[PDB]
Amino acid sequence: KCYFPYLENGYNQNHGRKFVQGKSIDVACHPGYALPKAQTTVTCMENGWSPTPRCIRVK
Amino acid sequence: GHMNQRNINELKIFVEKAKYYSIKLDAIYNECTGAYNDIMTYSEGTFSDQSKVNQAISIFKKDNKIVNKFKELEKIIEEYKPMFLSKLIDDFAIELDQAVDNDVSNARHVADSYKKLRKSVVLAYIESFDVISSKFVDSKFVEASKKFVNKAKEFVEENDLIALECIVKTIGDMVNDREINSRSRYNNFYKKEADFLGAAVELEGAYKAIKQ
Ligand SMILES: [Mg+2]
Repeated sequence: KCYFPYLENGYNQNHGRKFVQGKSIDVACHPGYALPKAQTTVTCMENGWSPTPRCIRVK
Repeated sequence: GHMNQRNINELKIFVEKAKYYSIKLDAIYNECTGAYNDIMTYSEGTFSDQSKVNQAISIFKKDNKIVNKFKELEKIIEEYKPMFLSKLIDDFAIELDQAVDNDVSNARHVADSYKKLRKSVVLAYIESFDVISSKFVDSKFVEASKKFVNKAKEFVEENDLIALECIVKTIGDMVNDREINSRSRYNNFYKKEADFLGAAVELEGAYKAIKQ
């Protein structure tokens, strides 16, 4: 199972939940932040979440 | 007269020297946010993969890279540096020293120390502007600067990096004779943005009355 991480500057409704392989999750960041490359969903895969959820500063 | 020009000169020099402050603090934030998240996940919940937490401490510690990025920001405001900034850099460094490889017992302390230091970087920019604007003779500008400082600090407590971006942009526009953008650029999601920008408009009016 993949543990959904705490998200600095994100919406944290899924923090600490764990999910089976293949599960998708919506990720939302606060204004001024975003997942890289505008992505909004992550999927639990063999090596963890793909892509990696994290709320980076965006211009 | 002569002193007002020298005050304006001192401000413009500070603003130019510190113009990368938001870009550089955002750069630290982006490199570290995944690591910060992994530590918080481990410390707040049942997630137990210590190898991830060790890799996260490594981001904050390795080659003193992140410490040196903070020291670089300290050097930019050297002439005005607050004692609380030097103290919080040292506390970060001490918590990093306590972390030995494969020991994650100090992980939350490292994350907490980093977060306090990151906010204090923004506060140190504000404090530097406070020091400079306090030396102005014009009472209207002095008063408007003090209100700008206090609204800025309340913004920082809500979100440090967004506040810094707004502060750096607003003061940069003002001293480069660009009209201040007085509308919320972050959806009014940050409740303190509106009162900051109102104080920025009043500071702009006071600055232009001097500049004339
Ligand atoms: Mg400790």
